[PDB]
Amino acid sequence: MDIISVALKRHSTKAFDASKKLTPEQAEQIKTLLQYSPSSTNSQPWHFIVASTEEGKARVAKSAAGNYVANERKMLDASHVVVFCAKTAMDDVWLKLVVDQEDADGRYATPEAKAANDKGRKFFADMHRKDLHDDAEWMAKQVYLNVGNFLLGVAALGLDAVPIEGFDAAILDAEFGLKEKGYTSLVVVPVGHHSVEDFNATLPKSRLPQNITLTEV
Amino acid sequence: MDIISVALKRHSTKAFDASKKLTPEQAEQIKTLLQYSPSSTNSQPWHFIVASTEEGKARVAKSAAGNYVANERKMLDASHVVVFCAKTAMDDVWLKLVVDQEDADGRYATPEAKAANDKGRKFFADMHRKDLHDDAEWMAKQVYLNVGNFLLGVAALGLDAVPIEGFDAAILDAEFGLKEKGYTSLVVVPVGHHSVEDFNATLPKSRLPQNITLTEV
Ligand SMILES: Cc1cc2nc3c(=O)[nH]c(=O)nc-3n(C[C@H](O)[C@H](O)[C@H](O)COP(=O)(O)O)c2cc1C
Ligand SMILES: Cc1cc2nc3c(=O)[nH]c(=O)nc-3n(C[C@H](O)[C@H](O)[C@H](O)COP(=O)(O)O)c2cc1C
Repeated sequence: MDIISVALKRHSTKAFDASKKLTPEQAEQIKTLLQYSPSSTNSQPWHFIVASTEEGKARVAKSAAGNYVANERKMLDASHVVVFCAKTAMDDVWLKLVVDQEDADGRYATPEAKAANDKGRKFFADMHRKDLHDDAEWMAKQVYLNVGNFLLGVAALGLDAVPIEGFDAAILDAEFGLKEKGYTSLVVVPVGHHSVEDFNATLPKSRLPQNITLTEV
Repeated sequence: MDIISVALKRHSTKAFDASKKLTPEQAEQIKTLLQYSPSSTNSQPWHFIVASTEEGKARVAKSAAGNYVANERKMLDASHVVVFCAKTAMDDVWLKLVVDQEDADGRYATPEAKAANDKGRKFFADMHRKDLHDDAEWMAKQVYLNVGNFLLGVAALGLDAVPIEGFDAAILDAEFGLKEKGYTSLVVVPVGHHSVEDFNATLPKSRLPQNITLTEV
């Protein structure tokens, strides 16, 4: 089926079949999607935790215990659980890693082109770090864009998923020592195959009409 | 084209062929993708401007005149230009439109299920607009998730696109009267077909290795 079929038919999975696992092929495919997301200035201001062990999933699921138990079971029963993390600050060392990797990949003909690109990336980075002091929000936005890309990609692979904001980020950060590493957890996405308990697999999709949300000019 | 091939072969178009237009089918398909993006609590806190006339695109392109000239040319040369807008405040009238639509689309068996889901959505909204005072940032994150969905989607339709943060949002908001309508422009995505001047169509994609960005547990 075409990508519009995928967009109309994917859903937020509310219950996962704990017997059904990604193939080793699908495990590699979902990591490719995470890696190859676009981002502003190719800043890639992100870390992914991909929990596939029973222990790893249980460690992520701690973030949902008590106040978010419906979300806790999705993290325990899915095959693979992705934690989307943003960097907590945009530093020149990260931007150097990115330009060096672009240089390794051969995107710069001359040291002058490499310098020009670094200069331009820094201009955008400084609008956030220095002028607006919103660089943490700007990086977080790029991570959400990756989630958007990710949810559509895993649906087109024929996999079930659910994006989760209902979790305790302080608990999840502490569990994986993310603050010390320069990251903060934003979104958790369990990936797998829905079970018969997934009420949402058969509910109609609901969106506002285009005559409310979309202007043509 | 499997979706991993789409993810690995899509690119940020640096120049559009102004003679190559979306087909009528494609023009409807890109609007479906905008509408059916997921969002936290199905909040859909967004407006889209789709500019396809010369006059409409020129009005968008004013936001990039002067200090973003490359971006200006992309907006003038693409077939269709999408302005992604966030709501500036999460109000109870928008939450009522959303739950009334979910009710009209058949997601609720009883008035009780509807009130229950309305109160659940209000708990989340209130965390942002009452506790954290970050509903503007929260809604802007949902719009960036829509953008991530959209860029992979249009690539799967065989269309070229580039996401643009390099514009003046104050000029664009003024040009369409967005502030008074309760919205702000976040990202501009020209859609169409790349030209011969698109140097980025023949460069390999560059991303940080998984051994930096990705921990398996
Ligand atoms: C939020 C966002 C804003 C962007 N803004 C611009 C822009 O103003 N101009 C531009 O030429 N490219 C822009 N890009 C494209 C990025 O530089 C590009 O996504 C990144 O280098 C990765 O390359 P790819 O998209 O070709 O995979 C933007 C990308 C994102 C995700
Ligand atoms: C950013 C984000 C966070 C979400 N958090 C949760 C969550 O904590 N629990 C949950 O069951 N669903 C969650 N969802 C799923 C949304 O309710 C869902 O995307 C929305 O109702 C649209 O329905 P669909 O995803 O089935 O198309 C989240 C979705 C988004 C986009």
